[PDB]
Amino acid sequence: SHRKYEAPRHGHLGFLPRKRAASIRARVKAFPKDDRSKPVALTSFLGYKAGMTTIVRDLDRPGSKFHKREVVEAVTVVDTPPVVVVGVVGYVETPRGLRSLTTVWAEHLSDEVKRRFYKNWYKSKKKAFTKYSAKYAQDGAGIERELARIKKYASVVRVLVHTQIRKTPLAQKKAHLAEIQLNGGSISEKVDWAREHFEKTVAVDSVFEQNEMIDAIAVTKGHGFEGVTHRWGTKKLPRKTHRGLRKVACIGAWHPAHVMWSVARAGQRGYHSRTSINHKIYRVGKGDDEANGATSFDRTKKTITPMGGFVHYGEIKNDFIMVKGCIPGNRKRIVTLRKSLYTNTSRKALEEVSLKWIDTASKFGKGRFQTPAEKHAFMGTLKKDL
Amino acid sequence: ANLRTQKRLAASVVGVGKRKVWLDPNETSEIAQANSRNAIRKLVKNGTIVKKAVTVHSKSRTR
Amino acid sequence: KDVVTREYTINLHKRLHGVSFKKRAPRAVKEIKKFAKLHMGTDDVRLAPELNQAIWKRGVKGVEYRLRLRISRKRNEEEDAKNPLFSYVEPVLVASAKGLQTVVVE
Amino acid sequence: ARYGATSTNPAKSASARGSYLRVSFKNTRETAQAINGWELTKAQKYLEQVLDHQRAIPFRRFNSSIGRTAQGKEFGVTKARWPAKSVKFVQGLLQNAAANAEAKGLDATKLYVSHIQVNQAPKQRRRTYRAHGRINKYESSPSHIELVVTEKEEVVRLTSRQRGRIAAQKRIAA
RNA sequence: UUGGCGAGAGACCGAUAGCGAACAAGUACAGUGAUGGAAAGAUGAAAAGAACUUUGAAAAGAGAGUGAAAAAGUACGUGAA
RNA sequence: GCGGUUCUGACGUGCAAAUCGAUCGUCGAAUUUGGGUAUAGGGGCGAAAGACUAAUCGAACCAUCUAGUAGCUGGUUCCUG
RNA sequence: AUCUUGGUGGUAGUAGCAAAUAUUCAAAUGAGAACUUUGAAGACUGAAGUGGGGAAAGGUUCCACGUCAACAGCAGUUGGA
RNA sequence: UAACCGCAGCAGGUCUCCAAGGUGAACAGCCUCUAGUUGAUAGAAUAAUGUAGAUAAGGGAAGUCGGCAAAAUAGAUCCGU
Ligand SMILES: [K+]
Ligand SMILES: [K+]
Ligand SMILES: [K+]
Ligand SMILES: [K+]
Ligand SMILES: [K+]
Ligand SMILES: [K+]
Ligand SMILES: [K+]
Ligand SMILES: [K+]
Ligand SMILES: [K+]
Ligand SMILES: [K+]
Ligand SMILES: [Mg+2]
Ligand SMILES: [Mg+2]
Ligand SMILES: [Mg+2]
Ligand SMILES: [Mg+2]
Ligand SMILES: [Mg+2]
Ligand SMILES: [Mg+2]
Ligand SMILES: [Mg+2]
Ligand SMILES: [Mg+2]
Ligand SMILES: [Mg+2]
Ligand SMILES: [Mg+2]
Ligand SMILES: [Mg+2]
Ligand SMILES: [Mg+2]
Ligand SMILES: [Mg+2]
Ligand SMILES: [Mg+2]
Ligand SMILES: [Mg+2]
Ligand SMILES: [Mg+2]
Ligand SMILES: [Mg+2]
Ligand SMILES: [Mg+2]
Ligand SMILES: [Mg+2]
Ligand SMILES: [Mg+2]
Ligand SMILES: [Mg+2]
Ligand SMILES: [Mg+2]
Ligand SMILES: [Mg+2]
Ligand SMILES: [Mg+2]
Ligand SMILES: [Mg+2]
Ligand SMILES: [Mg+2]
Ligand SMILES: [Mg+2]
Ligand SMILES: [Mg+2]
Ligand SMILES: [Mg+2]
Ligand SMILES: [Mg+2]
Ligand SMILES: [Mg+2]
Ligand SMILES: [Mg+2]
Ligand SMILES: [Mg+2]
Ligand SMILES: [Mg+2]
Ligand SMILES: [Mg+2]
Ligand SMILES: [Mg+2]
Repeated sequence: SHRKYEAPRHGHLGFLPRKRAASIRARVKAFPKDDRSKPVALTSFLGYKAGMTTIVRDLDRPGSKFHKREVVEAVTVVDTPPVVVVGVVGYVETPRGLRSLTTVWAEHLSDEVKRRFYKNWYKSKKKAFTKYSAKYAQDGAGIERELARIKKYASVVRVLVHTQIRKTPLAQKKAHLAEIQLNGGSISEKVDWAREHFEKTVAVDSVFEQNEMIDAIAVTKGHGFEGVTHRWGTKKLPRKTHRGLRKVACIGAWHPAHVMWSVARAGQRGYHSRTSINHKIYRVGKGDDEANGATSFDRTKKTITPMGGFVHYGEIKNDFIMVKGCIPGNRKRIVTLRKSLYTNTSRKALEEVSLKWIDTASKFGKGRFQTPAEKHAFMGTLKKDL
Repeated sequence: ANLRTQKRLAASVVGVGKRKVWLDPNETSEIAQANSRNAIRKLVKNGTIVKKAVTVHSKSRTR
Repeated sequence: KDVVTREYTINLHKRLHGVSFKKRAPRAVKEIKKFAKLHMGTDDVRLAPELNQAIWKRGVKGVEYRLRLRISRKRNEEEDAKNPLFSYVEPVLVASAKGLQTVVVE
Repeated sequence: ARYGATSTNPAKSASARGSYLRVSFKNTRETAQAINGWELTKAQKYLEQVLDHQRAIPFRRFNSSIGRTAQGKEFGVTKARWPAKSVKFVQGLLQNAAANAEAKGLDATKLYVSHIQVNQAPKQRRRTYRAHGRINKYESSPSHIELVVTEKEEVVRLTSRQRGRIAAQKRIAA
């Protein structure tokens, strides 16, 4: 008989199966539509989630009760040192979908990248690309022919880049390698661009700008095997329930005589791939800048690193991206930032953002001071200082 | 060795509980030979077996 | 690998973080054995009874945060044991375990 | 005497057996299969490593609802274990067989385990007490084990028509 | 004349049969008690029941031996499923 | 100490053929209890529930009459013609 | 024949061996020590006791020497074996 | 909580004597001395679901057959009933 009262189902059947993602680096599954009039450019970039902090700015939203008033907003800082370009892949359209025709690699790969081709680096003889590099000997006609292939046949071109994980505070030495699609220009212009950046770096300021909406693609924080109550949000059963109460009481009718795929069950929670869209960029930070935590209103020379370091992360000595709100993944996780797939023309999307103040107190407790100097002024002299 | 008997007899001869007899761990061979209450009596005389002191319960704080 | 003696501080606080109370002092014993194996490479670790007293001084859940230990790698002279060397761990009678570096002893 | 089916030369073989051993049959069968066919020195080292939890015995038949382990990977399995009581009994038998081979004067460097076989011995019966005044069996499942180490060592009918063809063929080739 | 004693027999049963009981059986064991009440035969002609050697802490193994046979080793004829 | 209300808690192939925990009733008498002693099966005993009478009660247990009767259920053993 | 007696599987190396706060270090013994003995330490019963005696009941369980096949649902050199 | 009964070395049951210090009304609970014990398969890890024990912003029985469970109250002195 019909369920006595209606309610929406628990959870979304578009995110099944709730399983452990296949890699720790989430795949970009769609790149922006290519406009071949524009100059050649990366459509995405790699970074590492540092942490979150807090911002003040004035709101420019006519008609809002908070128009021209200060709001405080959470932000996420992604540590984005420059990516090195180390190769090109040409894809060709087929009636079975895109297929990679050939890859060409740079002559010289760093040990950051070479490490990605080994499970036991320390014991290896380190032979990766040793015969390949010798293709570049003579003029290197072998490379020239493979590039000519790409120019002749390819319908889309992607560059292989790697992170410079050495520049981060992370314990890992093995860089992450990823294909990023080149938009803009002809196929020939794209493969030239790629050729003229082999071994060169690409800086986040080339890709992103202040106020641009971007998408964050990352594997979500893991939580291991989870019960139905927290994994799906089902209602806890009454206190009088024999045999436990964090459960679904009825897992099906008698017919179909099968448990249906749509019923909530216990299993893996977290470590899923996710693509969150429309995160506005509030700051593209320079690493060299000693005042990258300062603003026009707050002229205090300071970096974005909060007192104590970002908890479980470290300093931020590199270029960075500051994005409104939160993104998938935990501190230290590789993250792919992607250009918007569409042209948003909301008033929310078009707002030009100017930060009054960036919080930089310690996140390892109830931090009261923005800088060491601020602390020393308020406290005065202590016994250790003497 | 198994001195379980020696500890029982020592308690009886010294007139204290088994929890207060101390059997010298360096003199296990000699103690193992003490089958009789006489034998145990000699061992107590030459300090191979000793009566441990009572654990103190002071009445100092009470007073 | 030679005969050596060194004095070490073990941080027991960080190693017993979160351990069940009835298992703190027993776990401290195993943690000291593991630490001797790290530093001396010897599977056979012997703890002096006096060290055992030091670990258990404040009962089963009152293990000191830092202990100073003298660890002596010594030649095993017993028939034909599996390991030719063993470590002996003994306490260092000191006021405070704080502020000390590893040092060698002659 | 009288072992299971064997196919080796008895002159180049030594044998050992143990009967009514109070050790799990299901565990020893798996242990025995783990070394069947191995060079004898290799089998001894491996059995030492199993006692040290460095390598495992793969459990191929009697393995329902055991646990999974990375030490299974060298043998292609997920389910492996370290049955110490089985391992000890089997090492006693390999020691006995090696000695027996030395006494016959076989070459210890070329010995391999050519036959190993564990059989179920008669059960040993205790009882367990269950709810509501019931009694059930609580039996041991002992083993017979036996092994043998061995030195390694390294008209045409044709119809008249076919005959005629063969002749014609050679008359042309020449 | 289904008891007792002494005899002779059988187209009877052949160790889950025949008396409950071929055997230290009205036994062991159960029950407060009246009562209830089993299982359990077969090395070989003869113990000739394996000296001695070797591996093992030992049980045992491997040899050697006894025997017509250990494809008879007392966990003993045959030895099914 | 004696009891056994509620959780309709634990357990529910148990620690247990009635237990465990918490909560609870009573706690100087129509009180609790050891031993001795009396009452025995259409009988006893019952501040009464058909309760209790050796894990047995709207008629105990044991043996015998007894292989009790069954218009009812189940089974009923080789081949071919 | 939910047949009778006996034997044997799959289930399965699975359920499980989680109440009563708690163990640790060294030496000895020994083929072998989480479990034996001694010593050191840490704890508990907390005198309406896990202490010291008895009644019913048991019947040698007491004590020593030897000693581990079985039994003490892990072990065992220990034991009410 | 292993000598008795309960199929057993079973968290059950089974009559009684002796009885220290502190806190406190107290043979309550908690801590200790004399005496006794340190038994009860262990090691590693710390998912879900449990069992036992807890805490919770704002609201305060809207939950449910039903305030079931839990919380709140709590000793003593004075007042006031
Ligand atoms: K319904
Ligand atoms: K399993
Ligand atoms: K009979
Ligand atoms: K025969
Ligand atoms: K009548
Ligand atoms: K009766
Ligand atoms: K009658
Ligand atoms: K009829
Ligand atoms: K009885
Ligand atoms: K209500
Ligand atoms: Mg409806
Ligand atoms: Mg949520
Ligand atoms: Mg219920
Ligand atoms: Mg924080
Ligand atoms: Mg914790
Ligand atoms: Mg399965
Ligand atoms: Mg049971
Ligand atoms: Mg019973
Ligand atoms: Mg008969
Ligand atoms: Mg014959
Ligand atoms: Mg036979
Ligand atoms: Mg068959
Ligand atoms: Mg109760
Ligand atoms: Mg209930
Ligand atoms: Mg259950
Ligand atoms: Mg009625
Ligand atoms: Mg009839
Ligand atoms: Mg009848
Ligand atoms: Mg299990
Ligand atoms: Mg249980
Ligand atoms: Mg123990
Ligand atoms: Mg207590
Ligand atoms: Mg106490
Ligand atoms: Mg005795
Ligand atoms: Mg046992
Ligand atoms: Mg045993
Ligand atoms: Mg009994
Ligand atoms: Mg009992
Ligand atoms: Mg007083
Ligand atoms: Mg316990
Ligand atoms: Mg609340
Ligand atoms: Mg509140
Ligand atoms: Mg209120
Ligand atoms: Mg209501
Ligand atoms: Mg309602
Ligand atoms: Mg209530």
